[PDB]
Amino acid sequence: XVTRNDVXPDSLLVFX
Amino acid sequence: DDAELATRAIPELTKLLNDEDQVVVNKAAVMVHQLSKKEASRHAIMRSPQMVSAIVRTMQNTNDVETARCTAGTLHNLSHHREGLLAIFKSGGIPALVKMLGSPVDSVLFYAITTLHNLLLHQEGAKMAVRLAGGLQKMVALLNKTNVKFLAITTDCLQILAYGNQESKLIILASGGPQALVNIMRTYTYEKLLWTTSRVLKVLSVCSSNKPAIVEAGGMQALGLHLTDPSQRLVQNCLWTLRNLSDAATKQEGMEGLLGTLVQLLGSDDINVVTCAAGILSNLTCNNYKNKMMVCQVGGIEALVRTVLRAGDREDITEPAICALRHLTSRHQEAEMAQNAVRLHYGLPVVVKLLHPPSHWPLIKATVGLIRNLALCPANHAPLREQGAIPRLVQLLVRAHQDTQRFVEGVRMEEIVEGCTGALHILARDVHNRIVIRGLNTIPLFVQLLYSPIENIQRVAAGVLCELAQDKEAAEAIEAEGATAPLTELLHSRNEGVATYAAAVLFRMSE
Ligand SMILES: [Cl-]
Repeated sequence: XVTRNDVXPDSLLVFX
Repeated sequence: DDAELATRAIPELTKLLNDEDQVVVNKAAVMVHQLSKKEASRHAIMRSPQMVSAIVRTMQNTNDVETARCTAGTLHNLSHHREGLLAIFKSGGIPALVKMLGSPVDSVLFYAITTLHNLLLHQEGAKMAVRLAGGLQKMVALLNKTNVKFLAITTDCLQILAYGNQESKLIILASGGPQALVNIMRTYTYEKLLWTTSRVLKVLSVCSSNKPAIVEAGGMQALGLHLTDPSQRLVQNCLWTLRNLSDAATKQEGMEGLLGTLVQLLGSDDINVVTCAAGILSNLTCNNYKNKMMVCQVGGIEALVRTVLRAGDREDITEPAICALRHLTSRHQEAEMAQNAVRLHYGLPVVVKLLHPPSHWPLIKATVGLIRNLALCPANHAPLREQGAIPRLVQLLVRAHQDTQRFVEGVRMEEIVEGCTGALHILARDVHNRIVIRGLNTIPLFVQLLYSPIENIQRVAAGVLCELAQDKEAAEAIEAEGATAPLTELLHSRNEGVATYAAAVLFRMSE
């Protein structure tokens, strides 16, 4: 599906 | 037609195949093969369990390549019919054929893999059967062959078996699948093979084991080669795979080719292409300054600003487009150029608009983060003020702070409180912005935020207050709110930002 993960100042949209 | 003759022949040919003379076995294997080549007599062979069982045992146990080729060839032909496919299965053909995927005869490997292919698609029971016979290990081992039609069939068996079976994915990973599949994508031009391979890597891309192995095998760059292919299904399966992989690829290098194409794909007429490109770019611009610089160098800021305009309310586009602009407007040699470019490409109005409904919290959170970055460029101070950023940032802040005193749409309101106060911290560098911020009667809320247990909220609260306290009137307002009480406690904080800002506000309020 999609999960949001903050990585310090920037962020990751983890796509399944 | 033959018909009659075929039936009378089978019983004898069965006995000849099980004979001791491996010369008679071979001539039998040859005539059996030849019978299997005509529909008339092929139906004859499939009707005979004993004959089919004799073919499978010959193939499995022969040392004549001729009779391996002929017997496998017969099974290839039987496998084109219902009766034949069930025959092969019931004759224990699936274990036999998997053995033959170790053959050092090319014709035998071909017949073997096509037969297993027809079984996987057309015979219930065959998927579990091939799995238990060690077919995956054999098929992954075969990904080093060079015949593009053979590889297309092998990768298609791998896709069938990997799909919704996490053990088969781990077997493909443990057998060296990812490296072999990536090697295919950057060697062959055969569309069917590239497509089929991209579909295998897609199934594997959602596996948190395989994902990093595919990226480390150089899978981002390989899938990148194909993003401008005439074939839609190739490009789309590559885009989908890259998206699935992208969050594990922030530390890969040699990604300039990819990033260039993704900036170009933002311009696609297909909104699926635009959405995947935005999401991949969002992830690859996440704490990697080389990527951020490259995306700026190839018209990234303009292309993303235009995606956001194009997207309107479709938050599936704007959220990753806005995160990308956010990443591109901070912490890299060209962050200042980018902050200007957003304004010059007419981004500021749309950006401030996205703070309002119907935007949901995750987009609003990204948009606040971006405005915070845009406001680092002094030439944005007036434009952002003029688009009414400040009153809307304060309204979001108050609501979050009120909400937090009892979170929503998968966002913490504690997070909106930080973001908004941070964006106001930076905008407060401008004297006209400070007049507006004071005008909204925000100083009391900023001072209550100094009582937050959250270091990051402490820092931005002390931050904006430090900016306001430049001006006599505000420094007096802040003092009148009993700010010295929490501020002298924040003096002695482990957090540098907090203690440094606390000391600054206090200094600007002292005799
Ligand atoms: Cl559209």
